[PDB]
Amino acid sequence: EDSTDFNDKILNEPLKHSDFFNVKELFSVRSLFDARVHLGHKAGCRHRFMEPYIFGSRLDHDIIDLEQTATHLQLALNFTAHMAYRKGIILFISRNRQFSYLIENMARDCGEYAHTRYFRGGMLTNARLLFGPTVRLPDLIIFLHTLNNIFEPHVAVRDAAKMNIPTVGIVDTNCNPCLITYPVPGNDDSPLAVHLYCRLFQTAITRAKEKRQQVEALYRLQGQK
Amino acid sequence: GKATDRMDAFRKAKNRAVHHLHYIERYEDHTIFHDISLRFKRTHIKMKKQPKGYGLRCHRAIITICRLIGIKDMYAKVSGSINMLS
Amino acid sequence: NVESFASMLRHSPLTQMGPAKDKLVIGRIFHIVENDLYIDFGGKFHCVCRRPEVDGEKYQKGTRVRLRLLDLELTSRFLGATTDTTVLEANAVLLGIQES
Amino acid sequence: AGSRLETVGSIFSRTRDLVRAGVLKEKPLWFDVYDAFPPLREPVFQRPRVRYGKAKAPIQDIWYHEDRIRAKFYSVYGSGQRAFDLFNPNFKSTCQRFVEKYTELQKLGETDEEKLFVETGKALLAEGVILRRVG
Amino acid sequence: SNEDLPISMENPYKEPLKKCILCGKH
Amino acid sequence: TYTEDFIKKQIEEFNIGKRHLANMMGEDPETFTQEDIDRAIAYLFPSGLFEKRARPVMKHPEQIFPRQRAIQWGEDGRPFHYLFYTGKQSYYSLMHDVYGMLLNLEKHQVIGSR
Ligand code: FES
Ligand SMILES: [Mg+2]
Repeated sequence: EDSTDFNDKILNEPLKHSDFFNVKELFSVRSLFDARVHLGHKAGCRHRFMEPYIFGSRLDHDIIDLEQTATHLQLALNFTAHMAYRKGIILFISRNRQFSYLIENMARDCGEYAHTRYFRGGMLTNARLLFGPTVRLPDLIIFLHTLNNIFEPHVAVRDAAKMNIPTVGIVDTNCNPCLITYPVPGNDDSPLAVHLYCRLFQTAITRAKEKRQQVEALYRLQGQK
Repeated sequence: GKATDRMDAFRKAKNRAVHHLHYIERYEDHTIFHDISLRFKRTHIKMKKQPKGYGLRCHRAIITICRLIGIKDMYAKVSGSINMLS
Repeated sequence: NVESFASMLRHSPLTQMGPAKDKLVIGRIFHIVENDLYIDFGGKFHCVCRRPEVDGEKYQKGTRVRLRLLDLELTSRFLGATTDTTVLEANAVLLGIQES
Repeated sequence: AGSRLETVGSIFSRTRDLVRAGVLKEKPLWFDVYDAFPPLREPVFQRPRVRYGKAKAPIQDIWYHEDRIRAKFYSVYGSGQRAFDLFNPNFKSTCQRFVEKYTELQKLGETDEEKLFVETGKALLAEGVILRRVG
Repeated sequence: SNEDLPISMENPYKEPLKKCILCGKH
Repeated sequence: TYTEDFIKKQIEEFNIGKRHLANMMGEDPETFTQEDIDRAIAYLFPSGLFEKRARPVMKHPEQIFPRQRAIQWGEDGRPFHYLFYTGKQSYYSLMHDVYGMLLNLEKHQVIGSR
């Protein structure tokens, strides 16, 4: 009798607003341009499924349309926050050794997880054997670099779709977004852009976690009296 | 499923098929929505929609799969290579 | 009256620079491994120039130098490849140290 | 249970159907969030192909009217001693300054490039700019 | 509409084609 | 597998059996070290087997049973470590700490040992 009211006021309520956590104020088209989020790889490296998000090629250097990145990034930040508000397990993945330390720290700060190392076969599809039969897999995976060190898609992108886990990914002009649920077209190479993505996902997650403690405190306080 | 003993191959194939399940849409829960005609590799399958009471008039393997799906009435003709896996 | 993305791209220094071939830029050293000097010059990738022999001591993290860019991204397609092979760095020459 | 058919449909379609069939007793946590705020494109696997014949990519080059001016400035003079500062967003190079004057003089009414180009260099020399021609 | 959009133009920075030492000679 | 509750019951049998063994030999249960236990077990249960790992032994459960990792997730199911899904959270947390100390040095700037 109390679970229905508890569920509706807490879980269903945020799903009724377009922007419950107000993540659109965390960034802007100019904040992305100053971080070189629009700079893509060269034309010869261009992937076919990334053409829709390419504004053009200036001197054989593809330019990512930041107007679409904002709309795509708004949906990823909203989806990321709603899963942290729902007490879901978020996992960060990136095989770029230059940013391995930065990402591992962010996950620790936001009380989340990270996997920046060599991805052993079966971490997801054969998890119960590696970890244990009562293990709980992630509810959301965030790819800061969808490619491995041989310029090919990360194996987790395919393994996540097998286990029905939604993925958020930063796809550059030489990546494959077909199996990525919420892709964000932007530069994934320069350090000035990676620090932004981490700063944005670290903030959206920290907000949702604190936003639920306020909603629960009110419900608990109101419930007693 | 593959193994040296036949009883072990039945388990692997059986327990691994529930993790690769499809969902088949049915018209009124007794047949398909329209006539289908495809070619997987060298094997041609031309299925047809039929009304209630027609029954299953198709390859014996398709009769066994359709009962699992829930299709009571449908016609199918197999041509080319009759390979159970294609 | 919010600025659009087409206006940012038109007036950006990189855009107006044009072909990077033989262009003098100013970089910043952000990582040093042995003699190798990893330099950022406001581009997508960095450039790795070797420590000069004449005066190496002055080249520490934060030092700002002068470069003559040759390419913004080293790419090439070889026999049999379906896409270009990129090294994930730029090609530049370390001229000296910037002094104001 | 579940369905590991990554190529068939998407995680939403594969999960929406199994839940409605009765296989999945409880819908996953992310499901209610995806149905409310879905992405722009359904994440369906599609195999990449090669272009053959006269097919080509719709990507176009990013050219401007002032690129003709820059090409000539760099040819006549070339990049000067001044080094670019790509960090500074509101940075104006010597060539860019030449374009602003060249365009401003175009508003006056001159309709020829040779005279208009020559007059632009003189204005900069009056302002103190150093313009050393390749010759 | 907007005036900052790019234009359909040929490459201005393109360099002339190279020639052999004997180009134009008998 | 051996749980924490099982080990806790083995600690109680060794302590009690350590007081019985001292009552047999006529020693003081208080000042009865592990060296005296090994000497009394070799007199009461004399075995000349060449392998010393096959002889009767009465040691502390913390030296018999192999060390086992603690449970890594709670009731809710969230692991306790941010590098859990690597499978080597202890090895990589060490490599992460060492590589973090090498970055600090750059910023502000054996005979017996094996
Ligand atoms: S290039 Fe050899 S003749 Fe013109
Ligand atoms: Mg990239």
